[PDB]
Amino acid sequence: VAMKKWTAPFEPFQLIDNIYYVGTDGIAVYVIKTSQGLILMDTAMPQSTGMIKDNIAKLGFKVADIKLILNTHAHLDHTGGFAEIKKETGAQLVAGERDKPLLEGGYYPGDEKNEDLAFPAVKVDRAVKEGDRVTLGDTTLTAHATPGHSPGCTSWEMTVKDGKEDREVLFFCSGTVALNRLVGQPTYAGIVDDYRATFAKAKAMKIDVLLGPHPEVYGMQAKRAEMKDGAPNPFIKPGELVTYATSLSEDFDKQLAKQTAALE
Ligand SMILES: [Zn+2]
Ligand SMILES: [Zn+2]
Ligand SMILES: [Zn+2]
Repeated sequence: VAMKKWTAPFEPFQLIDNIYYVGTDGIAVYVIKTSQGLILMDTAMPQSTGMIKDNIAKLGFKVADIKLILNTHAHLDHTGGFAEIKKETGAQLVAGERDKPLLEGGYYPGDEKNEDLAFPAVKVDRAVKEGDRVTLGDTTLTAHATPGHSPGCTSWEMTVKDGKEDREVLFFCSGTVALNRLVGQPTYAGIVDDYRATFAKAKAMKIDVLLGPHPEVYGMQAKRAEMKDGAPNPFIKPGELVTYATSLSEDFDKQLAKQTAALE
């Protein structure tokens, strides 16, 4: 999948207000335009960095203007371009504190010898905790600790305009089980409790626009196809995070049961 949908092209676009989609057909990456430079939200696979840089350019944004790189979570499909872009731009990397060891080592937790899941190691300039505010110029994002998919998985909240009114955006960090081990030798200590706390947290947030590190988190392609001038922004769907977190919780139960049965 990493060399299929995850590397397939998608045309960059203005998603809402100062948030621009610059990812691929299978990995979501965002530029947030501020009055004092750009924030880059995530990157893609290590081999896709040039592609992401080209997408930023298609919008007329300058890679050189990136001041901050923020991470949702520290897996190679989101961190693959951090070392390269950080060195090129002098940007600072901001990430959840418990993902710092993963970022700085370039490894998958609980599977550290797996070179196919490695990525170029990168230093974290600011390690964030719940409620920390990251500001560049006119723009502030708030960190929310939503661990499970990774130990330092961070969901980022910010306010945008839709016409004259405020709308709340969440870059949800991911809540899938994916490659993680939940029992036996869990991927990290306390993983199960983290996931279940995160589903509850997500369902309690008041979020107008759900975003995520893969477009399938929020059905990006269907919304993009419906978008046009003089029609409501299809990315505004305030009920979506509750619905999505409910689906994630149901799949989590299925995987926990499957992995528990496999222990025998
Ligand atoms: Zn991941
Ligand atoms: Zn991912
Ligand atoms: Zn929070």
